[PDB]
Amino acid sequence: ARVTVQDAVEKIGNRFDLVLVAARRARQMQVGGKDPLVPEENDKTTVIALREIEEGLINNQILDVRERQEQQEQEA
Amino acid sequence: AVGRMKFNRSLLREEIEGSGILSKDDIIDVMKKLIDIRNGKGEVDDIDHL
Amino acid sequence: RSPGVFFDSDKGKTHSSGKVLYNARIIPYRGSWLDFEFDPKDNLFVRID
Amino acid sequence: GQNMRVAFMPWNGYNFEDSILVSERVVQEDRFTTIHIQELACVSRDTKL
Amino acid sequence: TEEFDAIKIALASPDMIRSWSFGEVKKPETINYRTFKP
Amino acid sequence: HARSTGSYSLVTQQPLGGKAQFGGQRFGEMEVWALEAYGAAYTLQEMLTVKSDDVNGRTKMYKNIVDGNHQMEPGMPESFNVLLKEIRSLGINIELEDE
Amino acid sequence: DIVLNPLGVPSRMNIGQILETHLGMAAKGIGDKINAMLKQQQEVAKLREF
Amino acid sequence: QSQLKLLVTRGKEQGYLTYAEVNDHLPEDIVDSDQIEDIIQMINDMGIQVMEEAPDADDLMLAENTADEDAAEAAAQVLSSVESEIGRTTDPVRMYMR
Amino acid sequence: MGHIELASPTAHIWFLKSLPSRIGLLLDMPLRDIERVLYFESYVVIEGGMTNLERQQILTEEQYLDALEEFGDEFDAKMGAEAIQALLKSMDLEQECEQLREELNETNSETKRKKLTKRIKLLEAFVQSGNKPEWMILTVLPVLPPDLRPL
Amino acid sequence: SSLSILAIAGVEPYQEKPGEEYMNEAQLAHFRRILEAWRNQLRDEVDRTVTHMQDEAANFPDPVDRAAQEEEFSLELRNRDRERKLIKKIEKTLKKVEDEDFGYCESCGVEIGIRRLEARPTADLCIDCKTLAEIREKQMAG
Amino acid sequence: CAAYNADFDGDQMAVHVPLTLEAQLEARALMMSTNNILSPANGEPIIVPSQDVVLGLYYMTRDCVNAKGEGMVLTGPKEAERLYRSGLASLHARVKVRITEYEKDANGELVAKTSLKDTTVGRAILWMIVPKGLPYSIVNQALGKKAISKMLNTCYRILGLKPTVIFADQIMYTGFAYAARSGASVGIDDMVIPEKKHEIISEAEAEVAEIQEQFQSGLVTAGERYNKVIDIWAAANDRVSKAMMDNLQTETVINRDGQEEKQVSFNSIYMMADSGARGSAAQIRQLAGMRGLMAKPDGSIIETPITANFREGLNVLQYFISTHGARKGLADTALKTANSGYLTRRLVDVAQDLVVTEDDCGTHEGIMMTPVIEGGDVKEPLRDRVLGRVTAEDVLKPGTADILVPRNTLLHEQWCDLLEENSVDAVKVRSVVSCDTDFGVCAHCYGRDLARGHIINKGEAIGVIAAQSIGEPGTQLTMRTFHIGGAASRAAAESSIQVKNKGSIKLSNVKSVVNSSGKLVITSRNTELKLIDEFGRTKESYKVPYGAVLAKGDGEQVAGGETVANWDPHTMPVITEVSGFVRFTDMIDGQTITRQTDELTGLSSLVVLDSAERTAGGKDLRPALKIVDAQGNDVLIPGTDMPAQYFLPGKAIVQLEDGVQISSGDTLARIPQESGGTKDITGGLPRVADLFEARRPKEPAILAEISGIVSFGKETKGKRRLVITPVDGSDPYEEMIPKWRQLNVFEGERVERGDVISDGPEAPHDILRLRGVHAVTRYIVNEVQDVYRLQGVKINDKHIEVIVRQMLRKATIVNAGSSDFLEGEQVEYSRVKIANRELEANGKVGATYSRDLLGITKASLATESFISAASFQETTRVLTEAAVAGKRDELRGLKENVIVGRLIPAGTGYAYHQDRMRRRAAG
Ligand SMILES: C[C@H](CCC(=O)NCCC[N+](C)(C)C[C@H](O)CS(=O)(=O)O)[C@H]1CC[C@H]2[C@@H]3[C@H](O)C[C@@H]4C[C@H](O)CC[C@]4(C)[C@H]3C[C@H](O)[C@]12C
Ligand SMILES: Nc1nc2c(ncn2[C@@H]2O[C@H](COP(=O)(O)OP(=O)(O)O)[C@@H](OP(=O)(O)OP(=O)(O)O)[C@H]2O)c(=O)[nH]1
Ligand SMILES: Nc1nc2c(ncn2[C@@H]2O[C@H](COP(=O)(O)OP(=O)(O)O)[C@@H](OP(=O)(O)OP(=O)(O)O)[C@H]2O)c(=O)[nH]1
Ligand SMILES: [Mg+2]
Ligand SMILES: [Zn+2]
Ligand SMILES: [Zn+2]
Repeated sequence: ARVTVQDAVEKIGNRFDLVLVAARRARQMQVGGKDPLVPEENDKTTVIALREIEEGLINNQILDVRERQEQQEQEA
Repeated sequence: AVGRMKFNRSLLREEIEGSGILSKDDIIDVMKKLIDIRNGKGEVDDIDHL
Repeated sequence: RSPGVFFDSDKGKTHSSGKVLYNARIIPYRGSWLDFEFDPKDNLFVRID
Repeated sequence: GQNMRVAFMPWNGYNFEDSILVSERVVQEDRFTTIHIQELACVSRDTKL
Repeated sequence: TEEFDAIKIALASPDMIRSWSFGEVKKPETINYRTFKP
Repeated sequence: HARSTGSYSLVTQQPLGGKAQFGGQRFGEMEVWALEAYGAAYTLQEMLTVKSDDVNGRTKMYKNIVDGNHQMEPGMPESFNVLLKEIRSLGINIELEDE
Repeated sequence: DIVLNPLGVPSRMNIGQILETHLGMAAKGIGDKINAMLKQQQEVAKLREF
Repeated sequence: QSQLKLLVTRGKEQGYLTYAEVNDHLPEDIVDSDQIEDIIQMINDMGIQVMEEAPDADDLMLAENTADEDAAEAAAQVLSSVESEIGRTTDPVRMYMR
Repeated sequence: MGHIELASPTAHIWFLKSLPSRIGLLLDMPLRDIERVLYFESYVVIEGGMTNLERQQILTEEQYLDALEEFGDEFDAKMGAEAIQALLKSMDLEQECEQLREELNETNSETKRKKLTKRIKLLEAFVQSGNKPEWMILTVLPVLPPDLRPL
Repeated sequence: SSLSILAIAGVEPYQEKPGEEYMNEAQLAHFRRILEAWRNQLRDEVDRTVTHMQDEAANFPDPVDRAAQEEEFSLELRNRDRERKLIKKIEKTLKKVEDEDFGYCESCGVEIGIRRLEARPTADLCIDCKTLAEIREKQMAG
Repeated sequence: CAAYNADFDGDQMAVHVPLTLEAQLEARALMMSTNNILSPANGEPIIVPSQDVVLGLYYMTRDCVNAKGEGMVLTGPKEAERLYRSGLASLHARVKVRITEYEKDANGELVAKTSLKDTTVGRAILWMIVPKGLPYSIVNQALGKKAISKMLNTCYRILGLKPTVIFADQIMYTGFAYAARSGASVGIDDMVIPEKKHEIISEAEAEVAEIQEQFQSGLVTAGERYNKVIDIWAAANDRVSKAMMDNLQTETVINRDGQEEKQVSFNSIYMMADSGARGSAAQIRQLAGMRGLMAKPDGSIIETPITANFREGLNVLQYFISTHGARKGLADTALKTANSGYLTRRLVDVAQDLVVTEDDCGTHEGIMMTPVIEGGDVKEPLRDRVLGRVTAEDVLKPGTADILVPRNTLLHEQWCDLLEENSVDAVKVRSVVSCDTDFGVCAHCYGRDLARGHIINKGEAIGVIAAQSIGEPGTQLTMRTFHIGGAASRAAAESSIQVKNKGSIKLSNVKSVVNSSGKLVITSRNTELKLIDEFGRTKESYKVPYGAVLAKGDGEQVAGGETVANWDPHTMPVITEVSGFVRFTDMIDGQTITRQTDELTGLSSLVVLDSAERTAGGKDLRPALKIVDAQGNDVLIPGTDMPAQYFLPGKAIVQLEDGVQISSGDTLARIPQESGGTKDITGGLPRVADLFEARRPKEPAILAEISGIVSFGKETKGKRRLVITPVDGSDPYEEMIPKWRQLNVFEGERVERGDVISDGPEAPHDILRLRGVHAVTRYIVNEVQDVYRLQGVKINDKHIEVIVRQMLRKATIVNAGSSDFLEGEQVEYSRVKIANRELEANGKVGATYSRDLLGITKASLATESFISAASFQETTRVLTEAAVAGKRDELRGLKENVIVGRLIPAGTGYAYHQDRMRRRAAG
């Protein structure tokens, strides 16, 4: 999705907190705590996070739930 | 000498070279020409003429 | 501008009722200036430079 | 300068705007190659060290 | 580095001016001109 | 002309402009407004501080780039610190308050 | 050698360059014709006449 | 009535005030080299800054007229000062000289 | 930063020459008067007791001379920025504000009433901000760090 | 010739009859027609002009052709301003004709020639008063 | 390049590198080239083909009388292209082709319709590219600059971004390719001197000779000669231009099989003109025609023209004059741009801080948007004005209780299409100005219109967006102020009305009084006359003055071009409501009137002299026209007790003297008033700045403050008094007025508040004070927008609206209760304290406020935080005041945060600051 992020804004309509969510995810991807959920095409993590947003797998709520999941798992 | 030449040419006198300092008859002619243009028998000069 | 005698008008602006007020300025190469100018009331005023 | 053979026509938008298209033939003949003589200066001062 | 907000402006009192300053500059000289130490 | 990193000025710790010295273009007020027209706050923020006047921020960001991390640490622009010092040089107390 | 954009002529009211192109093409045509008559080395007379 | 009450009006009634005016309208005293500086700066908080010989164009003189504030003590200041003819000898040279 | 101990209290230019001269309006003293005071041409009576002179009255050279000769003691007057600072320190903001409120309760004239109100607001704002007027006159002068005025 | 002010209308030069009084119904109708035609043409020309200005205006990337495209417009607008100034003069002349006070000099009661009115139908003064006023004008102006 | 205003003649560009990951994302999402194709000013695309492309496509689509393969039938576009590339057919030749277009008929389904269309080869080859959703019609035509732009626009509206982008790229590539294949150039002989140039020139010269001969005769002073010559030259110039263009356009007299025909010529220069790639008629004029008259320095037009063309050669004099004109223009250009910069900067200073803070304020107020139906037609239709605005309330069909648009809905294109299917005229739309939320605006009141398609997203900085949109244009606008005074589309005349279209006649704001013949003579000053069309809509609108006899009244159908009203302009009749004899009151001869009386038919020319012309005894005597009956007693106006005593103003020519039974509606006395009847058009750049600085205009028109019977006052002191006495409220409102003011209402009349009393221009301040907010905002919007459209620069009203909101930032309190009773205070603080009072038990009191309107400069000067004000105001002053005040700056704004180098509160950083707000005053 390195042409037009129009569909990601159609998923999240703020068009501003969209970029913030994508930044949190793409920094969680760069610092290799996690791995990309999409088959990489030798892309960098920017368009990877955008592609992950557009398919509905990640948003703010899914990010928070999975984050608290990993937190409570690592607590044990 | 240039200043005097321009002064005498402005008042339409045949004489080209004068004594540099302002002779007073000249001044009188000056007020005559000023009141002439004030009457309208002449054009005013433009600060831009070569 | 060359030294000598110049007759300026400075028209239009002069009181926004016309009153085209003329003035002759006598400028030497080096030295103080002479000015003969008008007024709305047609009075001839002298100014030292 | 120099006189070149020009043709007025649009050639696949490489002269889109006032830009100019030119043939390898001009560079090959070295007719628009300029010589520039630049000056450089190295000055050796004496510091207190 | 603090995370700040609200920048306040007021007349400086003489005791605050003394407060910021670390020392008094009594002589106008700048540098020793021979050895350029201050 | 291109410049990555180079020499800075004495009083205003901005990068020198020109050809003899590496250069270093200049983001003007109009460009600031342009970025403001977008919701582009982080690019403006970096351009204004980490890229020009913040010494600690700029060195830390250099190291971050070398390490392959992309984060930021804006700090206080040096021009603003100079401003405070110049106003405080007058009889005017300007303090950064806290809550 | 050079391909110049035509859309620059009519709105840029410099039409002299077009006449320049024509007359210059004509001059090179003359030059070519002389080159041809010299490469065959016709005769002094014929170059002289032309 | 004075020689400045007719000026201050013009200043904002005709937009500007040419140098010629502020020159001849002065009283007799404080002509000292550039004593005008203070009255020009006060007149500047009303909108004047006329050019060499009073040109004109330029519909822009009211932004700067608004950019010079209501608080017009100056008016009072100038009035008092130019209505007493106490020599405004600011330059310390003159006062020490006396 | 550094600082300099000034021997003679000096006035802060900004609070004098700025179009609204805040020392002047705080002290209700015209600008020309304060100017004449600082440059040492005339005195001002700082608390002139049970005498024939007010507290913000200017005295000329030989009027002050004839007065001192006549009134040797119980008579405090001075010259210069230190005089201005002294009279500034002694003025009671709060009590004078209360006087102004009593005037407002008693005074009925349109333009005078407005002016009164303006002064009242001014003093109120000043005493709310917590700045004491005497600070407008500088005693210690800070000096900018060297690196910002480099050599 | 289709270039004057009588040409604009389909009218031909008048011809004062032997014992014809000066201002009669027919002459007044004639001049009213002339002025109305003149006006309506000028207004339609202004409409053309404005449409042209509205169509052309664009943002040019070259500073030496923005001036080119804004140096013919300045002249056009000059002509339009002048004609706008003349539309008020035509309106006033239509008011004098409608009020039946047309054809005489405003300075002196003398009547203005018919041929002069067919020359410049907006004429307000006789040639003599016109000349004297023109002198006074140029003198108070220049 | 069009977006950058860039040209390839050595212009340079800078390239910056976004470093952080968030910056990379910010660049890719909001700033990416492909995301911003729509202009922020209007909704239309920016990236349209520029010049070479359009030439290529134009060449491709044009049709020709005769070529190769006339009347061939091709099975599809691919075969067309195969035919062209083999050289068996010309790129343009009229042909029958089978084409399958797709249609969005269902809920987003594509339905293939496949049939035979009559088109060109070229048009089919171009149709190859077109994406599925577009109707063929699009390409079937000439395909010029306009058409191509409309093509892109429709592509965007139907399919969406991704396809529009791909289709634009395709258009570029194909256009370049086929432009190269066309091989269009420009030769010296391509610009043809019209055959009849010298003819018109000789005619004009003979006419000037006649005018010189008629000058020497002494029928014209020098001025008439100069003006007349210049005018004859102008006419000769435009005619010569038109003759050249006529020669040029349609000169290809190409032959079909047998006899011949004539057609749209293929002259390369002409195609460059007509396609809209470069050149306009005027430049073609200057190449092939006479380059008209030129102006000397002083602005005066030199009598002798050039008459030469660049194809031919000019001489010394002509070139010299052209130098005058050229250099004057070139020198003016620089200054013009450098002052437009100032306008844009002082327009950004006022609005910078405005940001979308709330989602929905919940206001019911809004502005009534109509189709601006200026007289004859719809100068600008509704759909353009209302597209992308939220609705304030439900709009009802032409039949009550049939809601077709639920409360606040965003009106996109399809809603507008539906809105067109009905015939609703007026729609309340929520406006930014009336938005209720303090410290910003609400998403809904603003609406969608942006580079993207959707409703505004919370957080975006709308203030600087609007300032930028209003500042970028303003360079097309001619620098120096001009005047036109044309008003082309007038009312045909000033007397009679002429209905253009056959519709029902419907009156607004009137009370007629039937006369003896039975005509509805209107006695209302504010009367308008609209026209409803076949299907219930307002087609025509006319303005009928006081006293105008009517012919056909209300309801009856008027056929096309019927004169429905008639009146003499410079004549205000006084109209009687009841019948009987006119009785003379206070009309003494010598004291107040001058006896000019006629014979049998009863004419007079009585002049009611004012105090100056009135003798010493007739100072207070108001001469009147008594309405008496046959018996004597004052007959009262119907329903009211007032005996109509018409105080006849100066020069009231009373025709009907005492002794003429007046019918109910006969004119009492004709009063001639030569009021100026033309609306001089004004324009250019400085007028805009002047409109934005809200400068009270020249001799201003006056309004009425309260209602009630008006009256005169102290006679002839240098301003006659007008006393508005309220029927119910207290009487005592006296307003002095200069004598030169013309009055529209009679003394013994009951006016309403805020009707016009004198003619001329109204000062926006009065508009706000009397009429209120929506009226001033509408006035400003319309007045500026007229200037901007005069040059053809399109701007959406919302930006002007935000600015106007910034101008109304301040109010002044007249009541009491918690404030200082006179302080200019922002309307937000007053509105919050009013909310406090009204929610709390106590009123306090109060407090009633009135809005004030400030010009953008002062409004900018009214900033709260002192770091901004020091950033652009006299720093010393603001710093000194803030130092004495001990003022505390929370910074809260954009420019402050810029200066301190922290996150702007707009856009991507709004969340950050919103977070901090929750962290403050929290745990
Ligand atoms: C020498 C020359 C005058 C030549 C002249 O006067 N020829 C007169 C020739 C007259 N004749 C021979 C032709 C006969 C008459 O014309 C007969 S008739 O009346 O015309 O019938 C004058 C005219 C302009 C003068 C210079 C300027 O001021 C600037 C400057 C002023 C300084 O203070 C001194 C130096 C400068 C450089 C001057 C030098 C010198 O002073 C100049 C060149
Ligand atoms: N502006 C423009 N774009 C074109 C054009 N032609 C193709 N594209 C699109 O650009 C994108 C580039 O894709 P590729 O570069 O070929 O695929 P790749 O990265 O794996 O090598 C494609 O969509 P995409 O990036 O995969 O879209 P998405 O799925 O990422 O949202 C393609 O559809 C064109 O002419 N103009
Ligand atoms: N096209 C056209 N315009 C006319 C004609 N006659 C008069 N005008 C314009 O009407 C204006 C009014 O002219 P007047 O002041 O009445 O002088 P006038 O008696 O000689 O007509 C003039 O503006 P102005 O400022 O005096 O002109 P100028 O000084 O700029 O040259 C003039 O340009 C005409 O026949 N044709
Ligand atoms: Mg360029
Ligand atoms: Zn006469
Ligand atoms: Zn809202």
